[PDB]
Amino acid sequence: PLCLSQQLRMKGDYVLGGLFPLGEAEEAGLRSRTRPSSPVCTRFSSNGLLWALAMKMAVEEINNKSDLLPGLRLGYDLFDTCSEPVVAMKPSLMFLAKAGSRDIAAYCNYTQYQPRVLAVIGPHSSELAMVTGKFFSFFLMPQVSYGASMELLSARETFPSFFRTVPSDRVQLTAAAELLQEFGWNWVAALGSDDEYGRQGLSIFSALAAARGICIAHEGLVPLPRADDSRLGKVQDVLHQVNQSSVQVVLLFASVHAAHALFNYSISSRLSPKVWVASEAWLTSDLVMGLPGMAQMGTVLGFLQRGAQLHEFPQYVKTHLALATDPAFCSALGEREQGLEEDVVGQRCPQCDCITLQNVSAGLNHHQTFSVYAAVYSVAQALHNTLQCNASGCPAQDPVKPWQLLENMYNLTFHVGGLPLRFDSSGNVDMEYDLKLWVWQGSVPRLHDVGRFNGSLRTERLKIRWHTSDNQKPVSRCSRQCQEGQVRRVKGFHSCCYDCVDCEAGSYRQNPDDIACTFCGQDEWSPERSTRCFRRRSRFLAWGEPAVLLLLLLLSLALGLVLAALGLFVHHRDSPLVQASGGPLACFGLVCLGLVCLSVLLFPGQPSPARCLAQQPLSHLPLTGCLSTLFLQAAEIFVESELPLSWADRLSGCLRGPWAWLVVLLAMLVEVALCTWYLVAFPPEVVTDWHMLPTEALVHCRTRSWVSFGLAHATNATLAFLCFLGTFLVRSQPGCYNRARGLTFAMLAYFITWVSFVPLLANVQVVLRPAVQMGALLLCVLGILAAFHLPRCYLLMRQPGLN
Amino acid sequence: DFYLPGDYLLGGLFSLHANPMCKEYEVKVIGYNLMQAMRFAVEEINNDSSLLPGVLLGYEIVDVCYISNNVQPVLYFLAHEDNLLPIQEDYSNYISRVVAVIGPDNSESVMTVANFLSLFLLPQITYSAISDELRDKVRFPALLRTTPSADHHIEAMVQLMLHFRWNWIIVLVSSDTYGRDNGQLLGERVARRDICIAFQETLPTLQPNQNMTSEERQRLVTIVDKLQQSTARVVVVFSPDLTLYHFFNEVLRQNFTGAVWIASESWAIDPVLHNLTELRHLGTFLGITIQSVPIPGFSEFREWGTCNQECDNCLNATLSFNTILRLSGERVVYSVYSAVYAVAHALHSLLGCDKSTCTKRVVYPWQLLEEIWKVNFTLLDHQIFFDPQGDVALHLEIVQWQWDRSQNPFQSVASYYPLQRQLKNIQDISWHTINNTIPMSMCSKRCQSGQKKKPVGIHVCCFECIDCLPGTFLNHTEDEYECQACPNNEWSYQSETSCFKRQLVFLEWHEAPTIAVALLAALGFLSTLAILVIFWRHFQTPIVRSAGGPMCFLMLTLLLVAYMVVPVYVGPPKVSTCLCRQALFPLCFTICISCIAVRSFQIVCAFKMASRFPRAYSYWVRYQGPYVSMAFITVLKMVIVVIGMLATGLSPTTRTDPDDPKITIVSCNPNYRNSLLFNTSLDLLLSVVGFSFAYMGKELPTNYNEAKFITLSMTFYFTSSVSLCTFMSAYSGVLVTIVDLLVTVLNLLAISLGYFGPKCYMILFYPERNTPAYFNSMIQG
Repeated sequence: PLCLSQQLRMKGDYVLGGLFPLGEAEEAGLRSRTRPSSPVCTRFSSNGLLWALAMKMAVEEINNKSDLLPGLRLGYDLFDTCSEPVVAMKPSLMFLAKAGSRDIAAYCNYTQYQPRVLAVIGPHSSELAMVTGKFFSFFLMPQVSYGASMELLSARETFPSFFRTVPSDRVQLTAAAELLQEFGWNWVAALGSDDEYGRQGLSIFSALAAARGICIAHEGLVPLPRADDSRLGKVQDVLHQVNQSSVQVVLLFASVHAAHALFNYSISSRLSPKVWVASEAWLTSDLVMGLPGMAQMGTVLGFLQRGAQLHEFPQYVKTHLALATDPAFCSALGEREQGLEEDVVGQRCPQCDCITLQNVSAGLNHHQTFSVYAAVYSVAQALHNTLQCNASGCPAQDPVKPWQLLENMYNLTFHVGGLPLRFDSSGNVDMEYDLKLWVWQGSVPRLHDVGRFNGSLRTERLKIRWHTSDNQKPVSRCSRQCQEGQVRRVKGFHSCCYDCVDCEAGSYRQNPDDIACTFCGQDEWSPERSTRCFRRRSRFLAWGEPAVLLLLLLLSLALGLVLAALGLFVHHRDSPLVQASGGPLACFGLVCLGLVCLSVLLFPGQPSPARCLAQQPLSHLPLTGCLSTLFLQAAEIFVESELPLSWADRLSGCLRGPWAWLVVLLAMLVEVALCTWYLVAFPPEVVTDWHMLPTEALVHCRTRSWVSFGLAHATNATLAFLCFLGTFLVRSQPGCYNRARGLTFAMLAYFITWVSFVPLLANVQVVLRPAVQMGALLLCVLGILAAFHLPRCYLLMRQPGLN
Repeated sequence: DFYLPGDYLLGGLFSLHANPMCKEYEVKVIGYNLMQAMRFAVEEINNDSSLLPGVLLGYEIVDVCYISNNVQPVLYFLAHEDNLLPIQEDYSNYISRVVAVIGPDNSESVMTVANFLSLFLLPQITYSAISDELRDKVRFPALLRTTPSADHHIEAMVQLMLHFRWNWIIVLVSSDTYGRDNGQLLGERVARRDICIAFQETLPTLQPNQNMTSEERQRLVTIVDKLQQSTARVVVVFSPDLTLYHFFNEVLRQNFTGAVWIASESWAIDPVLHNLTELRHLGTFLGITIQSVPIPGFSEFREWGTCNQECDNCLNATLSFNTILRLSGERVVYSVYSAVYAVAHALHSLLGCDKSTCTKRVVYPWQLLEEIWKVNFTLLDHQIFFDPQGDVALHLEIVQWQWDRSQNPFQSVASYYPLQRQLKNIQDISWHTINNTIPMSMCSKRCQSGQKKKPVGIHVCCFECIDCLPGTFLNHTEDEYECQACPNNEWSYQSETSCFKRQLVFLEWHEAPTIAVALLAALGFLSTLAILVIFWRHFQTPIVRSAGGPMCFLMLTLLLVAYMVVPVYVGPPKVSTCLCRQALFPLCFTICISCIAVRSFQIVCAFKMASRFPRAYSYWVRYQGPYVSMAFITVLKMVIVVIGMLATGLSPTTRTDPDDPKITIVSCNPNYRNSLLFNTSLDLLLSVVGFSFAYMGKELPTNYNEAKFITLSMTFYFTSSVSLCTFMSAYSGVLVTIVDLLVTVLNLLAISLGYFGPKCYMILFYPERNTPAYFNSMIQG
């Protein structure tokens, strides 16, 4: 049976203390507490015994060493913690009982107290760290922990005797926050283990987010794998938030198990890859390195502790185990340690000690051993200084009390394996870190250095692959101090940062603070990103519109030609040809052209609803009268063309006099009648639309139905068509220009114009709709003269000349 | 005031001061109040004879000093009278000087003491600690508790929040473990209960003795300005009152009027904060405390006048705040009093006393733990029994903070039953609203009917309201989150979460325009029938025959079809009537126009063009060149019809009428406009070519007069086609089909009563033109 428990104590002169997990308490006693007895920890652990052997190596080194603690040897009180305060507190109470006794007094003062150990090599588990440190603080016994990292343990008002190595979670969290700051990663969602480790780290990182500037997005926790299994569901929700927050960087301060569950689910759910700012609890553990498919989950990168490994340790461990096999040395040390506390140590059984060298020869190069080793040297040096010892001996006047160390352990400088470590006021040494990546090449994530951390980061982004494409660094930024114009929706778990949205067209912002693009009335005009509503300008059928000006010029031309023709008609009254072209009925027609000018001229300018009512009907009126004159002429010509003889004579007699003017005035009456009718049915009115175009308010003569106007025009148009049928059939006069053909060009062109501009009018835009309408009448009336009266003038100013 | 001898003592750990010597710390009235509560409990237990005849109980209190003096108390406990505590593996044989300790109030100090006590398995009833860790028993076997956990407090808080409909909250939690733990608990409680935190941010600690350090000053300025910027006006705060004093001072200086501050136990009820009496201007303050039947005779006990075991001026502060304590009616005193009574009942059952005489058996601590884990007894009409996780069913209670000094500084609003996990009996609660209403606190106003809600920000509470467009209706019935389309005839408009209906419109027989055109077509068909009857009646004449002879009837015969088709235009535009109107009506129209066109073609040719190509036209007439030509025209139209069918959809389209959705034009074809243009452009071309040829041959024959009829027909059809074009270009939404029927009749009459009718007109008016000799002379000339 391997000789271990016998070696788990030594006499020395100023005995140290150890609180290590040389075992693992079975998961029954912890739940079954009905009798006051600590659970046994038969189950063996490897790293715990490695740490105990490291403490032993350090103590043997200092004892063997001459210049450090000359003449004074240090012992042990190796006691198990079993990673459980219930079973780890009895050894702690033992450490502070009395010199060579088993009773711990409760005197108000601790100055007169003389405990058994001089210091404690604090536990690993940080729950144990807190419980045992609370116990030790009052008695002021220097407790140096080798694995504790929770930041509260540095609170030197309730833990004044904690002197842990392995810097706290604070330092790695500051490194992570600094990395985010220098990589421009304001918008970060930080997760955490449900256990106290994760929550503590998350609180520290919230403080660091406030300080450095990065704005937290989602501050949740990832439940540990538990029998409830609702944990898994909860994870999804937490994971879902990471998807929803749109974050390419996530801080995972989870323990190894929590991160394992998180990443297993992330693979199983096909979660979008993102940067995973890791922690020392999972950044290298194989339980998260083995998961299939993990390589496709963004870049895992995190800060890992840097510190010389305790070399020449494997040889010592192998030699010590082998010598523990040797009966002679075991019996010798048993005889040396007789009747003393060599048995009360943990795992004191035979079998509890009977193991195989392979039972522990796995994590032989474990980074924690150094910490344990360092711890001993610390107290060694501390003791070496509190006795005021020097090279080659020292007076050692009186047994130094632990509070003497407490006084003379802060700001201590000790060299461990050539590393000059030094505690600070908070009691935690400051060791540097290195940014380990998780670069994948063959599904075996290799971790490599990017930059170091001496309290200030020294990264170099070039090395990180950054997954994605073209090794582009994932940008996860938050709109902070953004353009004032946009509306600002506050987001983030804290009020930090906000989303800025460009306002829409037609909606303005009352004040910068408000969080809505207010919508104002159509009277104003608001473009994109305008916190104000801008008044428009009126748009109408102004007299000054270029098209309106052209139409006015055309109306002036029409008036001129009408006046010329009617002057020729007032003069050439006796000439039979002028009369045969229509007589004073054609005088009515020419003045009707002038009057249709006087009628159509109401469109341009500022339109009034009354103008819309009274304009178009009186517009059709004079043109209707003149075209009725045209119809008289055409029907008379048609009747002449026909050959009934008696009917032709009767119609000529009837139509020469009374019927001509009677029909003219009847056409006038019909025009005004249908005008009143449509005005009752669909009277157009002036209306304003502000949404038709953004920057202007379109005030124009809206029409209830252009069909009504079409029919009002179609009255005279149908008269035109009737005369067109009457006149078109006429064959050219033998050896003379035909009279019917003048009327034929006239009405045929009139249709070609109005039948044509009704669709052109419909197609064109609303405000120019009256504009081209102007032209219609102009062109329309022009047509008549360009195809009815032009030959009449031609003759009149050439009739005397020809003969 | 700190000790009493006895047989079985009861250790106590009351926190007397806050913020070895510990009377230098700020005195806490509540500490001495709770001390006196436990003193009253033990005194009443000893006075009684039923509870424990004889077997005198004993007590002893050692100040814990909040967090400072925790270890020394317990170590003095569980130690022999000489103050030596041996270390043993098995403690079942240890006689601890105190059977069970009470007092640890702060959760952290409670854990600190409970670790050692679990070592010795000493019963420990914590009278006010709240953290949910103590619920766990693997960590703390002996940590019984007589105040509900923090989870119950948070559930009461969230149920109050729901009852007043505040889904938009803010959380402020101090930096200490208490604040972070309570904040996480509230976050997990509300993430599931429809309530979304506006933002949870940490509140830095500010001790009353602290000099309000700068960094903290601007940090708190940030806190308060973020608070008032936001829209959530229910601010739940988890922090010790010590920091709340400074926080409330600074925020009050900051003009943050509208706010409903929810308080946690830690400071839900406390004389220090109540005495400020200047918070009426910050709104309403709510908190949660624990309610129980008042101790019948404890105030009279109150008014009566180891390291740091004693206190200096606790009684002076208690006398100063006695008015508040009596009016406020301290209730944690019931917690500790019931804890002492539960320990007494456990000691009573364990001793197995027969209600008259007790056997003073030497009692071990763990034995009392086992016996106390199941006590089940009445106490002032409140049942005391511990659940398997170490907690009692003690009614919580919502406390409204009433400033008025009249009476009852703390007001009971809502009562929360833990066994039922429900908060009810919410009495009337006055607020800071000017109308005594329920203050609003919501992220976004609920969208009115007809608009979808699309989320804004990470939180699922609030959204932008958007009136989902016409044809889409807010599907609040199934999914209120996203609006859904409303297909088929159902049609919605802006807003209007309920759709409307679309009515398909086709050509009927009732519309006045429809009736008028139908009468017009009936008159035309009667005229056609009369023309046919006269033509058949006078086939002997060369006017009837030269129009086509028997073949002329065919035109008329085919003409009949169009009139028969005229109503076929009316009726549903289903596949059947559609195919009819698309296949045969064009057949008639085309043959009718083209036969007359060919008639004119050959008349003018025999007049003018035939002389140009005599041999060619003769060989053409050999097989009836004219009949050949319009036969080819019939063939070409058949080609057009089949091609249009191949490249065009027979089935109708219910195209929405732009005037209004309720009317939807059932057009017989998806693009019957351009399809009709493609079908009728050939008709227009043939008609215009025939008119041009007639105009070339305008020398109309005396008895044939072909021009005087054909030219009329062709010109008037050309004008009609242009009129149809103009009407389309205007595109009068409704009535397109009826006007199209008008036009179909229009060109039908064009041909019929523009060519054939005059033949009968001249036949009946005068028969001389029908004279064969005159006809032959006219042909020659």
